[PDB]
Amino acid sequence: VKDPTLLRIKIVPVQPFIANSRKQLDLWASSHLLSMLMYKALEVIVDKFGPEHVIYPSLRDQPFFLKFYLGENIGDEILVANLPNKALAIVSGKEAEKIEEEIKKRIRDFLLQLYREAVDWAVENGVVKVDRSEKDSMLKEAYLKIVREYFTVSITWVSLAIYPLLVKILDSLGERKVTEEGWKCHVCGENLAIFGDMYDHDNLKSLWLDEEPLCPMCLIKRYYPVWIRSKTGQKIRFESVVDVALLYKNWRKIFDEKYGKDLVSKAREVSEDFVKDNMLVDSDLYYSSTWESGLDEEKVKEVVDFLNAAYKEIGNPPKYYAILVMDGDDMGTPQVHVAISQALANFSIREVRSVVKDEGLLIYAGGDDVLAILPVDKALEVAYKIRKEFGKSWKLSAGILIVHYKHPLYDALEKARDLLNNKAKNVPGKDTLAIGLLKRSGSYYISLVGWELIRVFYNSELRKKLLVGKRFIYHVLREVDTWPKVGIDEMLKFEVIRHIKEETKELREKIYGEIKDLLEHVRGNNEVEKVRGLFTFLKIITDAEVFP
Ligand SMILES: [Ca+2]
Ligand SMILES: [Ca+2]
Ligand SMILES: [Zn+2]
Repeated sequence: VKDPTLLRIKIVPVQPFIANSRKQLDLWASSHLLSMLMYKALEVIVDKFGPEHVIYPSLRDQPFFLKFYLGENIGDEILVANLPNKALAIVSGKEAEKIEEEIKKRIRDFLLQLYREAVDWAVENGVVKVDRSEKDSMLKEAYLKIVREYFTVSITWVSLAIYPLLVKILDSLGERKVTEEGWKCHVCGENLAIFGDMYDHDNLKSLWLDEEPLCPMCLIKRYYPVWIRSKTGQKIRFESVVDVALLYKNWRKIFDEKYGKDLVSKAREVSEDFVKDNMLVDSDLYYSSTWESGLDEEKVKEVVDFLNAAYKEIGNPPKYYAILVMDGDDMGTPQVHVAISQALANFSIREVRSVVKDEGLLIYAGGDDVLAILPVDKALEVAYKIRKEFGKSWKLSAGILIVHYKHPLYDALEKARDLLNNKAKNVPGKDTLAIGLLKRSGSYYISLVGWELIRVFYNSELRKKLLVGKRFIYHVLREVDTWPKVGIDEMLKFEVIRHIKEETKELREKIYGEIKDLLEHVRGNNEVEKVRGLFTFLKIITDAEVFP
């Protein structure tokens, strides 16, 4: 209509914006902000035409639009990032470039507004710990330039059966129109820290919240959650990975319910600086080790002892958490495009949220992609359920990295990604879950399994009987360390007999059967690889440091 023309928007950071996150809050803010940029982009198209002009993503149920456009109060549903960094729409030929420069302008202006607000906020609350009339010093054109040039917005359009050809034309010409375009800070470390020119290093570090001289973009990342709290009334329930870890078997709920106030008291009794608003200032303070180590001694001893007694009664505290990353297999005629986009939107916005919350933290769900932080006891069932919904609403691969709470976030993320792309997606036929466990010890276990293994195993008397040995797993694992000379079946039978009341005839009978079934859904070229994968999986889910 009015010279119908297909338009494509691609927003990309010139640095690994999201991937550089040093903290859970930073990851959430990264993703949320990207989705937000795309929101501003799309606001122009909606303003000029309307929501039905945007083919992908479908705006039908989009929380950012319901909240920021229509003013509906959706509450905490605003906290998930649902908008991808790529979009296409139908517009009239004449509006095209106008829309282009308007989208660019609105994104620039939005980012600059956030930078300004964020500097005010930094000075007022003293993250930058310098004098209030030195605000101007931070608006020095260098920093603004960094904020302006950080995101590349590629807008392309072509005039309008062969539609599927010109969509890829826009993919191409767009992948063209993108590429052409002191001491760097302590979070990302790609770009210059603020005051990273004028001052000298050791001196510089002391200007900052704790020894951490943010760049303008990381400054923005840090303000953004208070900004969102301003606009909405909402903030993510779990601020750090430890708050997610602690949801294992309701550990933190239970501890809170019984010993919580006492713990806050003994913590405060150590120092008023460990407590804010009648709760621990950092959740890693639920760990004895944090007191025995990190960074009055008799009061800290009192706390350590109180916690240790607590563990004896309620069980040891979970230190591990799971990163779930999922991507649709082999995914890259307008009616069917709209129907596809509506199906993807409904998967992303409704189904995924429906399974995840409140059991964990859903960071991003958009297109064929999911990113989420989960307690270790929920990861498998959540992954599985999301795959089921995807198949109801067609294949999907996932990496799951189970990791120690002290592990650097960005490295854990790079690893989860690496499980997804470099492992699961290199299986013939794909449709695979790749599970990693990285122990604090530095030891790393991987198991590649088909989605059905989770079902079959959940339904098995074997799972039940494992909560018959943990030494069993160790023994057959030491058998497939390098292969058994007698072969795989003989080895299994033997170790089963060994690790198991004539009634056991049944048990050994059944278990050996189930195992065989399970070996069906473990990925590998040969039976020994399948046994290694399956028993690595079992070692992973039986691990007592990981599952206390
Ligand atoms: Ca894909
Ligand atoms: Ca993807
Ligand atoms: Zn930075």
